[PDB]
Amino acid sequence: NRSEVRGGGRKPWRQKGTGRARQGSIRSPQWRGGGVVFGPTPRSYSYKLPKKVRRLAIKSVLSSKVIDNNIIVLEDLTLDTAKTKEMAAILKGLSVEKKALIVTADANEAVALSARNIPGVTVVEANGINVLDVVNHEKLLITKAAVEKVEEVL
Amino acid sequence: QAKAVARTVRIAPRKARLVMDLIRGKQVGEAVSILNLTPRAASPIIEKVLKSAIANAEHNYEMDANNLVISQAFVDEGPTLKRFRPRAMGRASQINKRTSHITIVVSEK
Amino acid sequence: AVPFRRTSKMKKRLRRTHFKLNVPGMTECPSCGEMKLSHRVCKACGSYNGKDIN
Amino acid sequence: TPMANASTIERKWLVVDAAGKTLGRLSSEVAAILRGKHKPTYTPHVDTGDHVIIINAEKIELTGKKLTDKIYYRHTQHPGGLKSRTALEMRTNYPEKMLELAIKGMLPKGSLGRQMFKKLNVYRGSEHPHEAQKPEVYELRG
Amino acid sequence: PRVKGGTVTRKRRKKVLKLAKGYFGSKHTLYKVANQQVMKSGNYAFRDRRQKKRDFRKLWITRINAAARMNGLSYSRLMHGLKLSGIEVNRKMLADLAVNDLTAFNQLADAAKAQLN
Amino acid sequence: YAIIKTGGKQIKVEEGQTVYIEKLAAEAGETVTFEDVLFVGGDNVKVGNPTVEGATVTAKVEKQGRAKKITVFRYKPKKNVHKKQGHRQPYTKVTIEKINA
RNA sequence: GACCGAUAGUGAACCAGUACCGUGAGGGAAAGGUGAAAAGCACCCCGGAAGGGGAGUGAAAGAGAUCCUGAAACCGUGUGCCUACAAGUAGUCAGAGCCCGUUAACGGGUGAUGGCGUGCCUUUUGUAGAAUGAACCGGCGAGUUACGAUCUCGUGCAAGGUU
RNA sequence: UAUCCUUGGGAGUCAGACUGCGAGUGAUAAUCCGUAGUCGAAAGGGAAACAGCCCAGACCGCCAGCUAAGGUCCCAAAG
RNA sequence: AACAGUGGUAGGAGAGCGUUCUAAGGGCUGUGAAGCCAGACCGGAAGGACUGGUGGAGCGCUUAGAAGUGAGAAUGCCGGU
Repeated sequence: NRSEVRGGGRKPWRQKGTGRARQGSIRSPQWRGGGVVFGPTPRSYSYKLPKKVRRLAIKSVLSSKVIDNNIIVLEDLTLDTAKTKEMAAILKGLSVEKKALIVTADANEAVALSARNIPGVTVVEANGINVLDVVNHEKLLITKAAVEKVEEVL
Repeated sequence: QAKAVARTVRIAPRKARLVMDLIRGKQVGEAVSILNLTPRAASPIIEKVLKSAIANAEHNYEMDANNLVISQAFVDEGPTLKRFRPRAMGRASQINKRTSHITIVVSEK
Repeated sequence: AVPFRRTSKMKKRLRRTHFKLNVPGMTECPSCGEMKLSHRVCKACGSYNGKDIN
Repeated sequence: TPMANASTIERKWLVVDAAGKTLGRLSSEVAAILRGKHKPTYTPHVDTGDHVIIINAEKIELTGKKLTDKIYYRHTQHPGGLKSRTALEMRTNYPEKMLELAIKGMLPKGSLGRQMFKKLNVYRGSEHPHEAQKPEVYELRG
Repeated sequence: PRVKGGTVTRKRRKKVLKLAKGYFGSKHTLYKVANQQVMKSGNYAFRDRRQKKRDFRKLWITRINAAARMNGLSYSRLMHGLKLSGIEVNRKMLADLAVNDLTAFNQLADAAKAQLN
Repeated sequence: YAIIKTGGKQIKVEEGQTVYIEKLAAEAGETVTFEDVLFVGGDNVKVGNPTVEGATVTAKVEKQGRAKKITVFRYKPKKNVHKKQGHRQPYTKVTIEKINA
């Protein structure tokens, strides 16, 4: 702003005897390299909602998928080896061609490391579910144990 | 048609135009004779440009002399040099040393 | 006195009406000279209608 | 969409004597004829009048004492220059000029008015040279 | 973010100069005087679009007056007779037919005279 | 040669010509009949006092459109008052086929 | 990085606290872009040279050294219509004649004649002013953020609400 | 005839001008108060030109008609 | 539909047009994008298309969100003439 630009501090010139405009500083906002009026300043954009609102939101986004049978629940997910080819074969076995969200109980390293590189697949635990993630991806695959744990939490 | 152009000759416009107004649309020999008889600064430059155009027409495109006429001729302005002259009571004044481009295009009548 | 207002292009162009040059006096080449001036010498050899001088 | 007029017209020739008639009561009618308001093809921006010849212009008449009181002034643009003439001198020395002034003052100003005025011919006496044009006599309707 | 603001002012200013085509001298090149003149011609047209309505009635009246005086009537008497000899609703524009076909106009004048006396 | 009244105005029509008038609210293709016939010319002359009795003029419609745009702009000096808008006045084109006196 | 993109961002994207100014403390700039590759124009002609016209390289030479793009102010060459009797905030409405032919539309350019018509902003009871301001063009340039107070609207819950 | 009250949210304005009508002044030679209008914030028509006088309140288009103040010999429409 | 209304400075209220960035979908470009130039096209305004030339590699549409958000005047600043 006006008081942080290097320089200034004195009248530019006396500017008297010929009748020029009464300049006060060479860093005024209207000069060529002067300060900036208002403009951006560091701050943080973040607020919070009541807890019941968050619970209702997550319930609604979960039920919306069930409304149009976009939720596929399977007995269990198990990969002996962390191979992306195996994960691609599993996805192709089902009718999953767009971005999909994998939900598993606790945390499985093999599945997380096998589906990591596929462009549209994201892996989260039952504790890490959220509205934006589930509302973004199209098809949600969830382990039955994860279903039970999510039911218990809410 | 044959063209000859001189770029940034140290001569101000509005002074070369006076001479160029005399030789526009006339025959080549008459134009050269006119240019040889007027005591002004731009005449030697314009004569050289005209003769260069004549030589280009004769050599490159295989045209004929004694049959050419000055179809096009004009003077444009170019880059300007700015200088300063001191004046009384500690003041300054600006001086513009101007430059011009000269173009001549001859053709068979 | 300083000008009260600027002058338009039309007035300037109309003022420059009489500011032009004149076509010189054209005569014969003296002693096969090059198209000399009236009452003067040939450009080639300073000739007076064939009467060379200087 | 009415019809204007453009160069496809004819101009007649009329002769009016000024014996006995007063100045204004004749000048008004003559000016109206000159502007061309007496024909149904009138047009503001085009000359549609006729040619008016006046004879016996020296026998004009004025009512009251105006003949010795109406004064014509003019200025020569020099300081102190203001020339005056009584109506009697104007009548007995320049009879045509008085009629011309009276009629001219009654015509619109501008280019068309001054071009309209060129159709008026005023003669002192009872003789005019306009014979090849075959003038037609015209009495003052008003 | 920062909006530099280019490419918008030129597009808007160029449209003003396009309506000023045909003006005398610098009024068709410089933006400020062009804008001043285009605004002034804005209400010069509104004023004249209503004067035009009352500038042709005058022409029609003058022509009808001349044509009627060619018959011995005047304009006022002819109009009163027409308004009274029945009505024959006839705008002055359509009674201008004295110029084209003079015979019918004489018939109308004859009817008006017949009722007027 | 007939003088008809339409659209709050009066026009003169002879068969074979085309005229532009105010909107007739008629779809392009059908036939309209004008009833207000004031004058009839040519050979015999008929002058109806309000109207000529038993006279109808026939025409057909082929186009309904709008005229060229007129931009209305007004302003007041020194008081900062501007106003701009546009206008395109509708019209209907018809050609006469029978005066039908 | 819902930060800037060469008048912005550090004063400084470039030999910058440099050039320059002042005895001294001190003040303090302007200036980016050939091409994928120098393949940066051998050779011929005019010219003292600079600069041009051919030939050649290259997709492009109208990319040839301040070299991507190249607006406005300003300066010129050619031409269709008008102009040497005319009084002018020069435009608008009506209108002959002449020249053209479009995003085909009750088309385009010019314009003799007729009517009307005292620029823009600011301020004042009131301005055509002889009250202020602008030579012209281009770029930059003025109601925001944080914390409190009160009111309207929306959503969740409800004698409870909420970290 | 359709305006009025209460509550709550935002304002701007703060000792204007002229012309008629009734009272008191300088010296009824620029003033004072009460009352009405217009301009301020209002274009159009008439007073030759003329914020305050007379008629009258502009959403836009039309080459349609009737009138107000004021007018009808020529400028300039109408006896 | 039928009635009624639509001059306006300081001000109060409402509905809209444009510019840069972010999120998803949908899709245009070397068979020529942004920018610049010309035109007799379209909406009630702010404005938006369509053809042709130049240009030589990036841009836009629909729905939301955030603002260094729109210039004719400050004897404004810088540059060019």
